[PDB]
Amino acid sequence: VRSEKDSMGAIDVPADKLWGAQTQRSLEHFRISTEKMPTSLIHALALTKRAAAKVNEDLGLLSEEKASAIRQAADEVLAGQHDDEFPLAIWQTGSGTQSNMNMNEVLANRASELLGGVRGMERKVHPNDDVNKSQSSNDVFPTAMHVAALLALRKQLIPQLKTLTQTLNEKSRAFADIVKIGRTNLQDATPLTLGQEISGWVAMLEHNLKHIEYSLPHVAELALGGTAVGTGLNTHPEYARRVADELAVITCAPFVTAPNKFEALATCDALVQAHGALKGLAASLMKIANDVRWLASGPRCGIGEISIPENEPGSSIMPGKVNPTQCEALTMLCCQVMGNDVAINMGGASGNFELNVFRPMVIHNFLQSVRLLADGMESFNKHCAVGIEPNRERINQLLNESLMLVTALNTHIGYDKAAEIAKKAHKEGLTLKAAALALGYLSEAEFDSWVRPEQM
Amino acid sequence: MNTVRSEKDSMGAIDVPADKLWGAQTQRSLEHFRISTEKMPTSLIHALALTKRAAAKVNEDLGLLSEEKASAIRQAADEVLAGQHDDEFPLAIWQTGSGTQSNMNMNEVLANRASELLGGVRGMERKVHPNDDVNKSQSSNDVFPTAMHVAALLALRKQLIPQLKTLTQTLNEKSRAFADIVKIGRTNLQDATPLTLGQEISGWVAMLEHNLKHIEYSLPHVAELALGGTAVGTGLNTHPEYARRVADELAVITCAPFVTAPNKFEALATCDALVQAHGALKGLAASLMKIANDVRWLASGPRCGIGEISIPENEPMPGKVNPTQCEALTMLCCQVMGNDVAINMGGASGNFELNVFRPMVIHNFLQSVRLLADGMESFNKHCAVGIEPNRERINQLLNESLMLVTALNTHIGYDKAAEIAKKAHKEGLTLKAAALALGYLSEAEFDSWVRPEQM
Amino acid sequence: MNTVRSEKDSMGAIDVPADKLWGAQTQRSLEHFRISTEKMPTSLIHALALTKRAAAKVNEDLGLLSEEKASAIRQAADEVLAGQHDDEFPLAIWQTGSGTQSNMNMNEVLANRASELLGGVRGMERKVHPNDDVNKSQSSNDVFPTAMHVAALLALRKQLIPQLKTLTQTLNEKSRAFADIVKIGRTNLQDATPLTLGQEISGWVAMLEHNLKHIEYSLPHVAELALGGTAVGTGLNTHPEYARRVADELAVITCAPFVTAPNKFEALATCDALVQAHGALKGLAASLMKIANDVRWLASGPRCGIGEISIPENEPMPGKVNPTQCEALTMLCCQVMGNDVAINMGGASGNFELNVFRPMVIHNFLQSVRLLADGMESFNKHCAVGIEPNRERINQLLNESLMLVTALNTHIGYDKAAEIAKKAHKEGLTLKAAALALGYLSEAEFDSWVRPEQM
Amino acid sequence: VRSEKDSMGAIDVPADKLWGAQTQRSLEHFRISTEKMPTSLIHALALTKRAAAKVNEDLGLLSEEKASAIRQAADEVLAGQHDDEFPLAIWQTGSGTQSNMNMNEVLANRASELLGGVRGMERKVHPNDDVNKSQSSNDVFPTAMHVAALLALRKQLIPQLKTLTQTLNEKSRAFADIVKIGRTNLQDATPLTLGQEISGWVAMLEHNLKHIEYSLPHVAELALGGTAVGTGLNTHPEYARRVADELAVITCAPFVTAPNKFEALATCDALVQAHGALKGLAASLMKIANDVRWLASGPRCGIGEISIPENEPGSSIMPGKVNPTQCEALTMLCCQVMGNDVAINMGGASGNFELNVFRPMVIHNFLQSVRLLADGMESFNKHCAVGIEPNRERINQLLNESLMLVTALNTHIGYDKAAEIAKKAHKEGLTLKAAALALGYLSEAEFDSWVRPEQM
Repeated sequence: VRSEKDSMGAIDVPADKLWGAQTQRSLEHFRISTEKMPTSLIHALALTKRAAAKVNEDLGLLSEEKASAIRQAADEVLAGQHDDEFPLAIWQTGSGTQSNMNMNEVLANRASELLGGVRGMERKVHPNDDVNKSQSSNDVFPTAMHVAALLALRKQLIPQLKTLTQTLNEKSRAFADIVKIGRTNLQDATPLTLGQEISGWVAMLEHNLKHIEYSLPHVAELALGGTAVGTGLNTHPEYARRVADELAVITCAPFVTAPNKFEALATCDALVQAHGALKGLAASLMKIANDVRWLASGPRCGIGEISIPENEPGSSIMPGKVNPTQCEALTMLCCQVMGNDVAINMGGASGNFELNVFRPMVIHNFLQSVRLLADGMESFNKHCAVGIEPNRERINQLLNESLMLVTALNTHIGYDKAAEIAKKAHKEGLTLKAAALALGYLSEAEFDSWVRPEQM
Repeated sequence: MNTVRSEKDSMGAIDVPADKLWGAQTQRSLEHFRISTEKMPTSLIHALALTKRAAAKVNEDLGLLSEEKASAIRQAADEVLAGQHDDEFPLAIWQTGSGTQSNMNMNEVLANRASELLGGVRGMERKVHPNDDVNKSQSSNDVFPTAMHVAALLALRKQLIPQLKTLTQTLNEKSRAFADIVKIGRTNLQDATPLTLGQEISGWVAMLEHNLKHIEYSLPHVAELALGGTAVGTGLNTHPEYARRVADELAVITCAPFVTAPNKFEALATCDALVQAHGALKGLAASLMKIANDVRWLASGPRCGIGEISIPENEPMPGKVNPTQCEALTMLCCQVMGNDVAINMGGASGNFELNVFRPMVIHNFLQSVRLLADGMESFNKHCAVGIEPNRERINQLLNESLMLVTALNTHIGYDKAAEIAKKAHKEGLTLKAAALALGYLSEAEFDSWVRPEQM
Repeated sequence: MNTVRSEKDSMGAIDVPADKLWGAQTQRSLEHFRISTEKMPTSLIHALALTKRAAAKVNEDLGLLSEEKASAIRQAADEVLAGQHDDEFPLAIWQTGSGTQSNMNMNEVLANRASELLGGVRGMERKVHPNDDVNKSQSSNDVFPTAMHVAALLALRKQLIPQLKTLTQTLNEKSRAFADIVKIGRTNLQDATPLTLGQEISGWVAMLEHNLKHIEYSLPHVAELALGGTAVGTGLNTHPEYARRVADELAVITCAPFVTAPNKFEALATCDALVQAHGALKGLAASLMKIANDVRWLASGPRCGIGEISIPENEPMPGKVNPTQCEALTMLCCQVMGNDVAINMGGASGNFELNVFRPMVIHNFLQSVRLLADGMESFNKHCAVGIEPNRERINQLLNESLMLVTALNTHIGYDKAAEIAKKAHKEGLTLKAAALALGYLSEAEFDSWVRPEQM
Repeated sequence: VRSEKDSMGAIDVPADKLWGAQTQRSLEHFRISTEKMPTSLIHALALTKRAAAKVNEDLGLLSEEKASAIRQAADEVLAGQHDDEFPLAIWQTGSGTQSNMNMNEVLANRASELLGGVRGMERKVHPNDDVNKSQSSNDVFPTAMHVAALLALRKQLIPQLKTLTQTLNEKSRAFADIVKIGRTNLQDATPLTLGQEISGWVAMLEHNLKHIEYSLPHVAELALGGTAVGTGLNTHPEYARRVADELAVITCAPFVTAPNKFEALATCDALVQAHGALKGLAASLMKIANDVRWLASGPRCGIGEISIPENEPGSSIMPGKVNPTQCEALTMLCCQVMGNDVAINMGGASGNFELNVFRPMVIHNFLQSVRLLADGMESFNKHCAVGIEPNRERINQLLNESLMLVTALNTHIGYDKAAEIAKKAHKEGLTLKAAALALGYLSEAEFDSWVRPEQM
């Protein structure tokens, strides 16, 4: 072990670790559950420190040697070299201070080594004085939250959403000619094509993309520069804009400094709103997944209008039972996003005065929902959606088995007469044609020429 | 009526419509909280009247109120209970969080009415006083919470439970009636091993029986009353026997096991009893959601769905029977789920000596009880009692499935059985047709060996 | 009225009170769905009337309905809009999930009323027919969803937004007015570095401005109407120009930018536009919750709380001013949160061509709009406009804190400043008293160096 | 790598791993997020397999050599020797089949080695035929869910709840004599003792324990024996009761076989109900945590009636700022439990016919809530509750600064006169005594003898 210290005294930290006294102290005070900061957030925090170092250097507040060393240490984190250096639980200080310090200590200790120094109290780079220069945990954590959120939405969620939409759009086009029985209130209704039904799914996904895009501008606003309470006390006048620009450059995302730092520090409003669009997407996906598994139900005693790829092995003596597992995984994660929204809403509604201190929990839920939806759509697309195929025989069997087509006969025979054969078919368990012919109201030839499902 | 009456309070005089029994404070509240359309539920109004009726009786017993004043207030409360003054409580749910305004609403109405009952008049020259007489030995802080529990316990005991038991009985009868009807099972929405319709329905019965016990376990906490704790729970300004006597009186007149809360601080500072009780209700909502969904899917058709059962057609596409009772029931189950979140939020928000999210909490709670009780009652009489099996459809499905292959194992071995199954599946044949095509058995043998009743 | 009228439908004859305008189907529904007390909101009833009014005009334009029949139906709808028939829609929210029963309720009322308007009579010998005339070119499946969006968009545009903008303006005025008042900051509920009251309030303003934009972004999806998609979205049984013309007509008469939905399948199969729009509302509820809480805590007292501001006392312990407007507002914010869950559940539950959780979804949505609009209106006029700072209290707090020590750093160095702070904290002294005790500076110097205005 | 296979063919699995073909297949098909099965569930599943092996042996369905080998492999899992052998995500098959197979493969491969055999297709113990004998994924997963839930509630949650209650009960007793100002609607109200206020917290915790205990009997019912659809097809008549008894013996918990297996398989009702009591506890804890942090707010511009231990270091120049971090961690996890309840409710309401397939998600949320509440109460107790101390001076200052005590004077002077001095004190900013004396209504001696706060 090694001995690191702070204003409360010294504490032993494992020698093979880059964190310091404050991280070790929190590690012993917040032993709650198993949830830790996700990688995306660790990376966003590293990026925030990297940008702060550059700007501080530009303003002459930090020496080139230290500034470059810090950025290099930050790049190592981004490169996956220090994943084991962030052991803190989500259930910590509500402001995220301890994760801010965790990063400050890891970066300082490593930066020291990079400068021919050593980790520990003999270090050349200081966590608070150097790595956290011109910052406050108060404005740093919210900044990291927005960076991680916007990048996750732009880099993961949106591309996956686009891909699944394209796949489903191809399917609607491919099945544009297949007429099937409609179902309203779960009952047989008027026909529509399989392609039309799928176009509904496509339109839902397209609308969702638009909604998600509308939430991005607010998430792009950064708190950095607000300092402790939003006033900006102890910062160079250009710091907030400069750091926002630097972040935009290195991430290639349109980040801007929050026009009102009081709103930025005192609330998690951008995320409460952005998540609203995410629970909206969860509801749409749930409906799509449900339609797929119900339409694929069977093989003999369900609907069975479509078939989906069998991805897991099944019993030799049970050929036919294909459980819609991708659909099951998708509906389960959709329920999760709904629950996650409630946790975020409660935390978001609970800020007091100058600062909202429910942040770690809010970001934990938000990033998980993005993760679930992005990976969920990817998995559903590759292992299910791309392989949806119609069971043409079943579809036609059902179509010709229903009484819904009697409508076409009305245009060629009085309402009551057409309804009459429908009553007999229904009562006798006969098909529309069998009933029609047996009732002697028409012949096979004229019936078949009158009942054209493809003409709606 | 356009004519007004000038009533007044600590803040001054204000006009009240002459034909109304409320006073100055109710008028002020009415004018300051014009938010939405939700008002106190009738059940809560009655619970408040009962609370005032009990407080009066005890105040009389303790020599705190005159016999005449006490009997007049008691009589006025009975009129409220008889439904003679439903038009006298115009306050919105979105008022003061302690429910103080509704407490005063009852105080003013009962005071003005009791005055007339004593040969007096309503208004500032009334013989009975809202605060001094009707609210004697009480506080809005401890009155509203008490009214909340009185309404909640009575609604659960008199409405919800009986309806739950009735539905359970109906389903139990159906379970026994269809005990011999074998149908195809469905897991993951896929065809599965057989079970009888009676066994499937018995699961619904067991769900409801389990729910009943959970609801019963929540009742004792709701039976605890805050009355007597006054402003902050210390019971400052009350007779030492008051809290106990008023609880006894309420118990006597309601025939419900009401008891004074052992810790008045917990009683005034939280809505914990209701947060927990509602947890049992959202559990019932989840169970009902599943039962209702099973029913509508099982009855889907008439030709392109499952169609194993038929349900009563209540409203006027020959066989298109929309499962409307199931639709009303599933919709209200979602409502109960949302109501739970609103209740949890309000329950988690108490500060120091008092939880001030009470009108909202009771609004949601009583709504969930109404929805579940009436929903079960409607679903039972308009759907459950008339559920009938479509035996022909059930048998058609059973015989067309590949799931009965299992019965052949002991007769021809697993390998041949699996071969028959694979062939039927690949060629779109029934098990019998595939079996006969292969020549592994005769039709007579298939008929004798494949007995779905021995699943 | 005890006297009945015999009305009939496909299912037969049923008695309807003679003094009512509804018909057989509304009576059946009324008797089958006696669940709770929630009925269709007035705003939804009016939206339905508007929808029927537009459908009639277009049917006339397309030569589908006679000029006389069309004008009579149009006139009947206007009466509904004028509030002349609020007693004619008794159906509960807990009915058929497609809203079919409320569609028929409007059809029957408009048919019976239009008949009288044509010199005819109500009942089975009416001149205007519910289905053939009033529901011409329509389906319950596409009518209810349309009425939902008409009500939702109008409520958001005419009620919610204006009230939001007004509150924002009031707070902005307060922000500018108190721009020079320095107060102690509070992070984690602990004393923190100073900021002005004006800056703190500007955060509330920015929150409301941001909320307005989010709400605006949700409007175009709500503006899409399902009318014309008929039973399953294919538009079977309608004129090819119908969907477009009816949307135009509604747009003309409402002055709202209504458009026909580009994909009718998405329109009939989901409530996605409302699930998303409500997401913006629950966001506003979270912001309002924080603003309301800040106000009540800042005004807590009068002696043992924060007491930095004073709020208007609206109802009648000398300085005990309960923050009732804040209490009503925080309670309704919890309601909006719960409503969101109910909406999400119903929205996620569509099956195939139709979402049948509609009455429940619109019930919750319109309630959240009413609550937020009226809540902001009430909070603004009865609280926000009269917020005043307690300058003496604010200054007392500032001077008693240890947070101003920072201003001494540039004059005496960090080490001495920290020493003064530690001493004051350990001994329960003010910074000045500790500074003077140590002799690090004179009172004149402290007074000149510690300028809170330069924070 | 090694080559394992199933009915879909062969697939390579890392040689140094004990899982098989089906686990490897799922690993590639369900790459969703980062959530995996928690240790408590893995252990419960191992325990379920251990019990099944014993009973199967007792009924002669399995040979002693294989049965003992399986139990030994199971014990190794319980001992923490194979944590890295369960890589499957929560977002998998809704029935939990893939986790059931993961355990079957790990146990079979290891059991083979224990019998002088080898892992892989050459194994002496077979995953399906031996380890899963007399079972079905359908009834095995629900059983594992209940075992993990009941044990977590009994072994972790309840003891922590009891401990925190005892600590707070000691505090109420200790501060039974300290009179303070009450607060209703956040406004100054009539006095009560600090001990009384704390007794309220104690009573809340005691009521919650009762509620949690009421939910245990239903959770104790096990699905094992129901088989695929609840009928029990393919099992010895005594199997269900025997396995339930065995489980009771090895865990020392009162497990019983579910009286109705259809209810047990088709729903997650016991957990929906049990979680109801947990969200109830979250609401109570939230209120307690909030009271503590508000009462400790300050040090100069808040309430400051109590002080709590400072666990993290602070600025040298800012002595006094003690952020209530344990309270912040506790309120954050409470919001989480509320959100978790919604996800569970949606999954619980979504069963279809014979089986509810939202199980992995339900158990994931349930176990997390237990974890959060148990660890949260432990942390709050040790690092905050045990160290709550009153700031007697502040408490008295506030008490004597309020106008609420004017009530005592009423009993010694007319309502209006007492109210009169209250008006002056309030208007002039004077204390009750200063106003009373200046108004000449009484003397210091008689005032002090009349205004006795300790007499309520």
